[PDB]
Order: sequence, then structure tokens, then C-alpha cells
Amino acid sequence: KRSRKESYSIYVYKVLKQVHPDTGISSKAMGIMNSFVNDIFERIAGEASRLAHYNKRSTITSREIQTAVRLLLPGELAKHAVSEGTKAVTKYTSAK
Amino acid sequence: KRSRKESYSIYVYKVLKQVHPDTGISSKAMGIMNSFVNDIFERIAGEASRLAHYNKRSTITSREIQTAVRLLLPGELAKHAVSEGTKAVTKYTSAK
Amino acid sequence: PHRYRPGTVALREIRRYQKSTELLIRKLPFQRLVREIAQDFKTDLRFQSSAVMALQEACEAYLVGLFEDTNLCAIHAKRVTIMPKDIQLARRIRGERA
Amino acid sequence: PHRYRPGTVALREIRRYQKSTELLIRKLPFQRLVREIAQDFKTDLRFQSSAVMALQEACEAYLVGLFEDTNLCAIHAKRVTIMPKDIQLARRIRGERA
Amino acid sequence: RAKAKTRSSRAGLQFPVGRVHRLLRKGNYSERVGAGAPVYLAAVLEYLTAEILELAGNAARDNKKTRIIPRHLQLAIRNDEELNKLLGRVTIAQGGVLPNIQAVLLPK
Amino acid sequence: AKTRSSRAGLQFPVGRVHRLLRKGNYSERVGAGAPVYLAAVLEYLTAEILELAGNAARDNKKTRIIPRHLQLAIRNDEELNKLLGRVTIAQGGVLPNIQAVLLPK
Amino acid sequence: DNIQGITKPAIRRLARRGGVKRISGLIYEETRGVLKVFLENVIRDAVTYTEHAKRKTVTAMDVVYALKRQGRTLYGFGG
Amino acid sequence: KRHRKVLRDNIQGITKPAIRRLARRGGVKRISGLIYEETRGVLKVFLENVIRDAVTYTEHAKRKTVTAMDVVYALKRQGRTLYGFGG
Repeated sequence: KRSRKESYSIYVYKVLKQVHPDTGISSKAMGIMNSFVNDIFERIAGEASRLAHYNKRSTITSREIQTAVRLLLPGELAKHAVSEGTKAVTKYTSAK
Repeated sequence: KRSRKESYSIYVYKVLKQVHPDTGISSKAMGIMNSFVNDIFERIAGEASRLAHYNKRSTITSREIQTAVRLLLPGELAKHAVSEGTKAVTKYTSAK
Repeated sequence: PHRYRPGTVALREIRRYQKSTELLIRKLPFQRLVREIAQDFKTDLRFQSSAVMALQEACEAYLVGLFEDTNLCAIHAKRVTIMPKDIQLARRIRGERA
Repeated sequence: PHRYRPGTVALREIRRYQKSTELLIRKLPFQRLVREIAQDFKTDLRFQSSAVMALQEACEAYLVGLFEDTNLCAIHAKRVTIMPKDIQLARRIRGERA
Repeated sequence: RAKAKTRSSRAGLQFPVGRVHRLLRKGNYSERVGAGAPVYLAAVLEYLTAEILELAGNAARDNKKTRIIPRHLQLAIRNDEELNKLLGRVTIAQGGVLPNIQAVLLPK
Repeated sequence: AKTRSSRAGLQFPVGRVHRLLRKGNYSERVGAGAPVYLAAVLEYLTAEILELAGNAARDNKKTRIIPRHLQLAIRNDEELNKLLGRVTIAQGGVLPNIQAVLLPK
Repeated sequence: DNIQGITKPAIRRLARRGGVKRISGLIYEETRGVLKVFLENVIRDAVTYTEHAKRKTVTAMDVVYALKRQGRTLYGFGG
Repeated sequence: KRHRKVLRDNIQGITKPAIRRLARRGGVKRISGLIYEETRGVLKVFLENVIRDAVTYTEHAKRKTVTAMDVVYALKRQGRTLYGFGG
């Protein structure tokens, strides 16, 4: 029964097994990782939220997300984060 | 004809005349009184927003505005801030 | 009759505790200090273990980095021994105290 | 002929400026330094004067404060003379640099 | 019909409760806003406004001035322990800084 | 067998995100692009930390990542440190560092 | 007063992790004062969350949520 | 447009006498020589960071003109909240 409390910890495991298939992860370590996803999700989301509000827009799009990502990550991380973010929506729009 | 720009200034004046009848205020200072109201709205509103969302609620009430006020204001300021809010809720409620 | 000179143990202790991650404050005391402090806000409160452990993780962090900035304030004043005036400055610049 | 001992005007200048609020950097140069820096990010940019005024207000204020912490870091090392190492400390502690 | 009485007037406030209510609903704070919230808030905002204007106004008289100005605010705020805590990362345009010259920088 | 996420080439759950975006008092309306992009950024960052800590854990001869490894990964990395500046990692410890002035000879 | 329970040597170990080599004996009291203020300022906020949820048990999140208001953000207790 | 839009090296327009005054406001008495060129750097770095974000908000709204408010937002992002230019 219990609560049914969501996390990201399967998605962390997937990505882990991609970059380090034969390595795994202690539960604190995982909880650290989970905290970190939620942190930056909230960080970006807020900025995006604000970007819109500032520009009288109702709708947070992939645009706001990019502006916000530029503003929140340092340049080199930011270059790549945009790269992947761009790449994924491209690959999702050419999908179905 | 220029489209309208809302401002707390007239309410700043009404309170000013309540407090120091024979004192007025420079444009630039009113600009600082606006930035100030606006700042502290965004804080109190935010903390309440967070408070509800932390407690799985859809409704910010006067109860969130209060818990937020206790968190954001320091000591003797927040006391007065509550009592003054308390009064003002209780007045509205009884004057329907 | 073998006697490490002053500062050559301290140095080993530095190397040791930097390497390690375990909490440096004894757990029962810390936890008493928590309930003590909490008392003065609300009586007969209960603490999830992990709330207390979350809290200790953060005190210990808070402190260790303050000691980092204290040490610099020592050295910037041509010293090796950290002093109350070195913490005081570290907090005054940080913007904690006034 | 009349000459004021070294510092007697420093103190006077301090008193002079603290009492005032007027922006201390010469406005046009500042304006040029803005656009010059904004070019690194985007060319053919126009600026609302009020923007450049916000950007100046913000810079002096920042710096005025950095000097306060620098002035403490000098005094903390038994000096009266702010040096670059005083600034760098203040900023490290403030967590501007690492 | 009943003749319009503002929510501000029913709550004994000067700050618009109505406006506030709308700004809350609009600003992506929550799905639903109690009728309480904007009163209580509008109050706290009226309170904090009144505290600063009481003090700034004093600092205007102190400089023999009929009008409060950025500096008068900065003085009022920075010399008030709590306000100063509350505005400890806020830069007041054209407000300058408190007279303060360190002890050891004074002469002999 | 396509999943919104798998159309976007992501482990990170595009569906989940797009809900958390509507439900989180961010904006009225949420673009269908946003939660792909956002998810995609989170995956990249999550992946960068894991590769770095993976190596920290191998380097110190471990099959399992621990807080320390993540701390090392982040603190020893000019940019990640900057991103996670005001962020305490529980059980992470600090980077071995003794100020030169204190050493002997 | 459990504040004394925070032993001189627990303050020493902490300082050692911070790169410190020699400690003024005055510091162990100075440190304590600071650690108390830090806790106060954290726990005050934490237990305002406690009381707002109409609880009599302070949770991790209460703490974590407090540490965040204080810009003392904490990973790995439910963030 | 393209005509007469290229800047010089304007960081030197931050004159020694002007830096001195800022330090005066900051309650400073005696000032090492080395200070003034350090300050210039610090200032540079400040403006770079504040401006970049300010401009990012400009670019996002698709303006060619930086605003009051862009600066203000950017300063707030950087924890350097500014009162009395809107917001």
C-alpha cells in the first residue's frame, strides 16, 4: 500500500547503465542524484516561468526553456545542454 | 492615449498622509516605494505558492500568506504584519 | 621518547578528515542540542531521524566552510592560528552578521 | 604656505562622499564601456538611457560595497592601505571567485 | 442592485485588495486563491509601506525637507535593524551609504 | 512501441515532465516542445555527473557510486562546481586541500 | 545546555577538515555560538513548516525546505 | 546600422580619480597604486555578467533595444536587486 511517492531513480539507472554499464550506485548517492534533477528542473522551470511572465506570454515553450538554460548553466555546459535540448525536439518533430 | 501602466503610488500617498500628513515624496522615491511593494509581493506570494504546493494544496489562503509572512519578515516587523493582517481579515469577514 | 613537533600531527589530522566523509560531531549530543533549540519554538515536538541527520549534514558543512574562510582570514593577517576575529571577519564579509 | 598632513583630506573626501549620493563615475565614459562590452554579446544594440542609468547605479553600489569589505580586509591585516590582495580575499569569501 | 463597496473599504485598508487578488490569481502562484489571501497580503504590504514611510518621513524632517527622497529611504532602512535585514540584498538607487569611517582610520 | 520519450531519443520521461510542468504553477499553457527539451537537458546533466562519478568510483576501485564520488565529480570540475555552488552534498566530504603557507620546509 | 556537548575536539576535527592547522582556544566557544545561531535560524523555519502542515513531527523535507529558504540547499534527504 | 558603430577601449574612461571616489564612499583612506587596474577588471567582469543576461532578456523578447527592465531582471538573477527603475 504505502504512499506511491514518485522519483527519477529509474531514469538515473538507465543513463548510468549507458555511461558505465558495469557500475551501480548506493541509495544516498541515488537520493543525491534525485535531489539534483529536481533542483535544476525547478531552476530552469522558474526562469522559463518568469521569461514568459516578463514577455506577457501565457505559454512556456521550448523557447523559454532554452533562454532559461542559457541563463542558468555556465557557458560550456550551456552550449551542450542547448545542443541536446535542440537535437531532441528536432528528433521528436521528425519522429511522428 | 499611451496604454496604461499600473502603480501602487496613490496607495503609497494615502498611507503617507496617514503617517506624516505634511510630508510628500519625490518621483524617484515613489519609484523606490513601487519596487519595494512589488519585491515583497513576489516574495510573500512565492513563499505561499511554495507552501501550498509543499502541502499538496491548490488554494493559497490567508493562512499561507501568514505562514509566508512569518518566514520572510524578521521579528517585531512580522508580529505587526500578522496582527495587522489578522485585524483586516476579521474586519472583512464580519463586514461581509 | 618520540614526540611529533607542534603542527605535524595537526597536519596529519587535516589530511585524514579531508579524505573521509563521516560526520565529525558525536550524534547523541547534536540531537539533544536540536531538541533543546526546537523546544523554544514548540513543545513536545518529534523529529524523523533523517530530519536530525539532514540538519547535522548541514551544520557540519556550514561550519567546515566557515573554518575554510576563517583559515584564509588568519593567513591574510600573516598568521597560522585561526582566531575569533578571523571567523568574525569571514561572517561579516559573507553577510551573515552585520 | 598651507599644506594638510597626509590623510587629512582622505578623511575629508570620505566624509564628503558618504554624505552624498551622486554617481561618482563620469557618465559618458561609463555609457561607452557599456556599449563596448554589449558588443561582445550582440552588435547594433540600442539602450534606453534608464537602462544605462540602472547599470551605473548598480556598478558603483556593487563597488562601493566591495571597497567596504576590502577596507576591512586591509584593517584586518594591520593595514590602512587597501591592496589588490585585500580585494581578492573579500571576493573569494563573498564567493565571487574560487 | 447593491451600491459598490470596494473590498479595501470592507477590510479597513488603503492598499487595493481587489488589485492584489487579481495579481495573485494571474501570477502563477496557485490554481485557487482564498478570498482571505489578498486582504491579508494587501494589509502586510500596507503595513510595510507605512513603516518605511514613517521612518523616511522622519529622515526628511531631519534634513529640513518637505519631500522624502531616495536617500531619506536608504537612511530610514539601513538604520533600522529589521528593515535592513529585509532589504539586505536590495540596492536603493540614489540612496548612497550611511556615514561610517572606521575607528583606526581616524587621527591619533 | 514508440514512447513520447523514445521519439525524442531520451531515457528521461518526457510525459512525466510535461505533467510536472502543467501542475507546477509555471505558466497557464505548456508547449509540446518544452518537456522534450527540458527532459533532454536534465538527461545530459544527469549523464555528465554519472560518467564523472562512475570514473571516481572505478579510480577508487568500486562497482558502486557513493556520495563522495559525486562530490569529487562535481567539485573537481570547473563548471559543475559553479552550477552546484550553493548546494551541500550529504556525505560528500571536501576536496583534499592544505594551504601551502602551513606546510613544513 | 547541550551546546557544550559540542566538544572542543569535535570543533577541532571540523576545523581540520577546513584546512586549519592551529586553533585559538577562544574559538571553541566562538564556534559554538555560531553553530547555535545557524541551528536556531534553520530549525525556526523548519518547524514553521512543521506547524503549517499541522504536524507534531518535524520531517526531513521540513528541514530541507528550511535549508533552501536559508540558501543552504541540501541534496540527498528528499529534495 | 553599419556606419560609425565600433567602440574604442573605454575601460580606461574609468579614471583613477573616479575609482578613488568610490573607495571614499566605501570609507577607504589609503589606496595602494595597484588597486586602480584591479578595480577596472572587477568592474569589467561585473558589467560583462550583468549585461550578458540583460541582453539575453533583450534577445528573448526579440528587441534591438536593451531596456531599464532587462538590466533590472538580470541584476535580480545575480542577487543584486535594484529598486527605482521598475519591477
